[PDB]
Amino acid sequence: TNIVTLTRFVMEEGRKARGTGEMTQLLNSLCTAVKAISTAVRKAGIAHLWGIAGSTNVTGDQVKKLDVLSNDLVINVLKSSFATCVLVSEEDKNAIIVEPEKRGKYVVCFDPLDGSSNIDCLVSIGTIFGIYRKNSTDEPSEKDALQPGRNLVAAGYALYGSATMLVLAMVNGVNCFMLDPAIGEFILVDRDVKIKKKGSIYSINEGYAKEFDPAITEYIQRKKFPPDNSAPYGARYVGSMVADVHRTLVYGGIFMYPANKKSPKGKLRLLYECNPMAYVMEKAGGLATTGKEAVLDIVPTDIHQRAPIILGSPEDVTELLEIYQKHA
Amino acid sequence: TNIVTLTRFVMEEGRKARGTGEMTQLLNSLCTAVKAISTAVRKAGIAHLWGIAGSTNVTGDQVKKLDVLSNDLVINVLKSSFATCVLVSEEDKNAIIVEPEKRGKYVVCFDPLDGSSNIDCLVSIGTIFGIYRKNSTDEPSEKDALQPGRNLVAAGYALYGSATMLVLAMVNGVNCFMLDPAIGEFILVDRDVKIKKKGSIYSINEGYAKEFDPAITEYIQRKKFPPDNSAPYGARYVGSMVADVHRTLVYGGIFMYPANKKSPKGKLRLLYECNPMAYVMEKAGGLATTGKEAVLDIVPTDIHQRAPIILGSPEDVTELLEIYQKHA
Amino acid sequence: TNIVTLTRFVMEEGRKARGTGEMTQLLNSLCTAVKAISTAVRKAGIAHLWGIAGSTNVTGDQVKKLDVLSNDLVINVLKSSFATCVLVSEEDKNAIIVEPEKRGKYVVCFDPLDGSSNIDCLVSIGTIFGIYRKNSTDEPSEKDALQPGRNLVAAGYALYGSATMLVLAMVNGVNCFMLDPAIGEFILVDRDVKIKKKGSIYSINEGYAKEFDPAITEYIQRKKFPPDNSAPYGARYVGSMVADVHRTLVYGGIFMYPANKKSPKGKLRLLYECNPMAYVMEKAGGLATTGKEAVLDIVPTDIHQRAPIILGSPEDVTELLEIYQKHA
Amino acid sequence: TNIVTLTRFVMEEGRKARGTGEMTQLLNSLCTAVKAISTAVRKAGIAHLWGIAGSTNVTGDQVKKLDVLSNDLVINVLKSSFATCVLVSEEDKNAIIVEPEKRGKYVVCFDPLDGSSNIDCLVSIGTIFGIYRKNSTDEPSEKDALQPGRNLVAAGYALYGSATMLVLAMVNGVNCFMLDPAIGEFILVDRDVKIKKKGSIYSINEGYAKEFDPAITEYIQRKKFPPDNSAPYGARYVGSMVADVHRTLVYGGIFMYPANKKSPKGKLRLLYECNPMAYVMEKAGGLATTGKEAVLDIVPTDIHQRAPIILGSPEDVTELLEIYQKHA
Ligand SMILES: O=P(O)(O)OC[C@H]1O[C@](O)(CO)[C@@H](O)[C@@H]1O
Ligand SMILES: O=P(O)(O)OC[C@H]1O[C@](O)(CO)[C@@H](O)[C@@H]1O
Ligand SMILES: O=P(O)(O)OC[C@H]1O[C@](O)(CO)[C@@H](O)[C@@H]1O
Ligand SMILES: O=P(O)(O)OC[C@H]1O[C@](O)(CO)[C@@H](O)[C@@H]1O
Ligand SMILES: [Zn+2]
Ligand SMILES: [Zn+2]
Ligand SMILES: [Zn+2]
Ligand SMILES: [Zn+2]
Ligand SMILES: [Zn+2]
Ligand SMILES: [Zn+2]
Ligand SMILES: [Zn+2]
Ligand SMILES: [Zn+2]
Ligand SMILES: [Zn+2]
Ligand SMILES: [Zn+2]
Ligand SMILES: [Zn+2]
Ligand SMILES: [Zn+2]
Repeated sequence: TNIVTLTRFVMEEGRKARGTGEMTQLLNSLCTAVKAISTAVRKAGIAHLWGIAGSTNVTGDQVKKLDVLSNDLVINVLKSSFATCVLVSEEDKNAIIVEPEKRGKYVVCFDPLDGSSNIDCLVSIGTIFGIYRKNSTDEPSEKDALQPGRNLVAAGYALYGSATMLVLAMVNGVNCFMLDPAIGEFILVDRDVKIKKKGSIYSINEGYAKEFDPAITEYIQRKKFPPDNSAPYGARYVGSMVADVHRTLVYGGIFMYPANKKSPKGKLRLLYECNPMAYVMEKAGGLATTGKEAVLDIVPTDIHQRAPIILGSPEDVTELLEIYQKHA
Repeated sequence: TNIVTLTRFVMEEGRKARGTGEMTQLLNSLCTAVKAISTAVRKAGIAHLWGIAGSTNVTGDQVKKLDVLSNDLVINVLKSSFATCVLVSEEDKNAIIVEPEKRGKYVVCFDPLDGSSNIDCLVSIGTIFGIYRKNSTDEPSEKDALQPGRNLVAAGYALYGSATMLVLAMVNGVNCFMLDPAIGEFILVDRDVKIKKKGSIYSINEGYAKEFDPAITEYIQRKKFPPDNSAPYGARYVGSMVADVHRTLVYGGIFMYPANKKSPKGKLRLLYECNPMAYVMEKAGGLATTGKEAVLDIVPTDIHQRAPIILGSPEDVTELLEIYQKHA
Repeated sequence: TNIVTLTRFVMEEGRKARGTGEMTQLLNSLCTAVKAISTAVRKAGIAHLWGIAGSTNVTGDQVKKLDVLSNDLVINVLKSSFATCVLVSEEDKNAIIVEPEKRGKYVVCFDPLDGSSNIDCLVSIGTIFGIYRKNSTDEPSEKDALQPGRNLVAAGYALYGSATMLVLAMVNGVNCFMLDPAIGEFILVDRDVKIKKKGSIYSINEGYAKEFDPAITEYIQRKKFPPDNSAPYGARYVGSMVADVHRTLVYGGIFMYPANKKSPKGKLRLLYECNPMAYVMEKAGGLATTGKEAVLDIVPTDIHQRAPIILGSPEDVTELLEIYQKHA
Repeated sequence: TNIVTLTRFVMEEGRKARGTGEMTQLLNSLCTAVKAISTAVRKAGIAHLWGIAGSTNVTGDQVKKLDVLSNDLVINVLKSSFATCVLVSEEDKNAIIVEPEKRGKYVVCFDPLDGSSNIDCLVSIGTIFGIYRKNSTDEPSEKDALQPGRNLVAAGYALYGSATMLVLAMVNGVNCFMLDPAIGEFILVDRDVKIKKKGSIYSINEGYAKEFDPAITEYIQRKKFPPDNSAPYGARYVGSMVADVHRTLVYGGIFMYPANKKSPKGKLRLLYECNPMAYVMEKAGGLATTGKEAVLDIVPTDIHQRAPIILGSPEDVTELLEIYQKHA
């Protein structure tokens, strides 16, 4: 009878600061979009939402039907929030500038639907976002989305798994909210989340062993064959960045999508995939790197820019960095 | 307005045979239990269902809270179906014999909740079952559950992923039904499913490389480094047998949980995990083996017996068998 | 964890009899249709289901959109149940004969949607049904629907109120099941319901005072001005037969829709409105009359036949009959 | 994909004014409470929420279980909205003053659960509220709730009928939003509602005929026996102020709960029942009177004060006033 919704939670924090409150609006409208996607996904096969949309995004991805629905849902809700000015979506060629009448001081980068390969086999998928505060007075433009992750004021992701979860990270920390299907409210379930210092799980697509670099290769062998005769790490790779990362967060361990010989900048997109997760990861006492630099310190040059990403437990991520260092 | 529920579907088939119909009852009651688990899982964090139950099953697993709830749900519904006589659950030491008043001619083996390691990180989990028809007139006993998988008249699994799915395989084939949250009915979504002849995905926990046997080791290297200069298979390992298998079914490919140097009989349990999946896999044109024999031809000696299991696309599974043959 | 669904309940009873079980199928399929209507009604305004269908039924009613959807839903589910042979709907001119391949021994009369006037103002509405067992071997025809209510083997109604309820009456009694929105199962909530001997509520449309007959007129005055200086009955008239009747059942009292000077046979339809309610009412220790004969003893001559109906608490209904007797 | 939620709608209006926005917060938090009540009511029988709470409110009502749950839900959500300072509930003896830390400029009067007599028979029930803006700087107190209805800045009610509806009236008009069970969002369904000039339905409890006054008595006879030989009005009385009023709004007509010889001030409570409805009614082109004065012009003297109330279509309400005038 005393529901601790994400809305009550956020205001509860932003109360002290006493801002315009358009963030609470922003997140509220984001939650609405997140609930409709969750509901659409929960019945995609029956609703006939499986298949392709018949188009290709800048990243060359084959646009799916749930990419469109989720992209629209999110774009519309953000525009109607009267809290955003510039929007960047993986599904949109250029930055979406918000019409003057509904402009807000926030710039949001988002991956409408993450885990494309797992939509048809009911494997966990989600929505990733990053929120920057327009750091200028110039007329709103794509340039406002080209900020380093360190500039995020908030970020997180919606996880449509066996249960729908909204993980939200801000300046002071990370919190997980679970969508109560009954009343459609994200209830707090994990307060001030902290990833452990060291895990026992490594996740990466090992189908790319031939293209892996010396560092990645050694770290993996090290995971399978520990030098100190300790138990080898277990392995897990769902295939949806959102699902594996989230598991990293609550179970500890490491997630990797490094670059190979075919891709200098890895595969995941910096703006809407890496930075959000890097932000979340850091606000939970974790680390997120490319192998040679902190993902959040990268200054973008392209809204659809890619970047290698190694994240998770401090000690695990450091061990890999130490190896990249030895190989450099 | 002309809903094609699993119930209408099953009767639609069993109509010709004209049996007692206790199977339709069996599946109906199984669907009820499957909906409550799905609903409980959808709110496990908010409902406080996360954690351990404080006990250990015969397999040595650390019993979780959702194991108990789901175990009870399924046990009660099966007893009330007036269609079962002997029940085997991974969570029960011995076979549950159904009281005379509610006895039926069916023997059901089930894994109340599969994917234990993925419950707390919202990763796909499910329920696996196998249904045998009591092949005798002797007084019902555990012996009735010790039949080879080839004797299954039906089997399948409930998949609590981003959407709840019920995959059902019977003598004539496999069909997927999706749970419409609106009216709580499993609607047909994939009719007469057939796994493809060859996939491009291999799933197995590679954290056990040191314990892998020569055959497994070679197959994997072969997947990463193709001898014919073809593209390497992608990798995926969710961590819940139900999720990976189901993906194998609709995407094609191969799933493996072989034996190592520590486990002669692998890890998955024959009665409620392997046979069901082996049945499903075969009814879809696929294969399921231990590395040296068809999983369905194994005659059990213990209701909690383990067995190695390699399943999926015909050509992929054969290639591995050919290797096991070369190494023998 | 030990859900007492209507399905478990019905089998629980019909177990003793040991019939073909097509009744449990019948009710199961009826429950599916009842859940979709409930779900459609719950979002009729948002779904755009409000309005007219553009047609007139035999009774001259202006067919609504939810009449069609609900009519189809029910007709299809009954046909797919393999348990019915002749179907009578208020929305269908003639009796629907079930194609041989899906025929069953049951004849079902139903009011797809009751309370037409209350659909647009969100007032309680529902579905009424009566089930007769084909009492012959002749080729199925409309004649099989022209039986007296005393021949009902089961009957009841779905009530889409602030909660969706399914009231089911059979030879041994009445029971109320409530639709759990979570898992879409009608759970038992009121076992073996018995209406009280005398209520303190009278329900009837008093807008027809000018057309009321001497008996109705006197009974009403008597309700407002008690001869024994006792408290006057309270008044309640929702406007949907299903809602008022159901309230009569659990609160006691009396419901009336007598004939006037304009209608010799009242307004409600005998086959799908009066008999079901009369059956329910009697199985709960109540009474249902026309003012001069028991509604259940009327032998129909037309499937869309009307009949006056006074029902509810024994003593209240008797008092009115005594008045009709004095006026005759 | 472009959902028109109540939240988007309200901001859409309040945008021009450019206020603190605590109203949008107020309504948001009110919507959360409204969804949980709706969900609790939808399963009250199964949840065991039927019965009494074991207590009596100031009005002498026998407190029900859903009164408590709904009262708490609403009280907590309003306190957590950081938008209210003084709260008045029918279930609370005195005005609830909001602790300084969470104070807002709004005073809210509410009927946590309206239609007490119809909870157990699944008849439509709801939640009524009125929102006043603290018109002073004095320290918050009960005096702030003793304002005339004309001072309302907003008001409305939640209707838990066959569908859950939220009717919201503000300075510029009335709008109906329907709760989409799928995503838990109140979607706009009836924009700028206007009650018709004259209806053909009268609603009142005629069980109180003996206690009715000369005016009420004549109006009713006039409704049953039209002086101009026109068709008599139909009659409808659900028994829950919220349900009948709402029907008046969309169907036109008249609703009455006048005073009798036993009650000089009728029965409904001025603060949380009459004023809200009177406000709604007026903002829709309708009228709301006591029989001798506009309900909204009454200056309260007691937060649990009662007042007679006649509302609905202009011409119908005027006709009754003309009669009260002739009898005075
Ligand atoms: O199949 P691959 O190359 O391992 O890519 C998997 C990655 O693809 C993504 O869908 C990004 O496109 C991520 O969600 C996931 O981590
Ligand atoms: O962590 P591991 O050893 O790879 O085990 C994973 C397997 O465990 C199980 O939960 C069985 O206990 C399966 O669902 C899953 O495939
Ligand atoms: O408006 P009237 O004449 O009172 O009719 C009300 C009756 O109409 C019905 O809708 C039947 O058509 C019943 O549900 C209800 O009892
Ligand atoms: O039974 P009565 O005296 O007609 O009272 C009905 C009224 O009671 C209320 O519940 C108020 O207590 C209203 O919702 C309804 O209009
Ligand atoms: Zn993509
Ligand atoms: Zn995407
Ligand atoms: Zn992505
Ligand atoms: Zn286990
Ligand atoms: Zn298990
Ligand atoms: Zn398992
Ligand atoms: Zn009709
Ligand atoms: Zn009808
Ligand atoms: Zn009807
Ligand atoms: Zn009360
Ligand atoms: Zn109340
Ligand atoms: Zn009230």
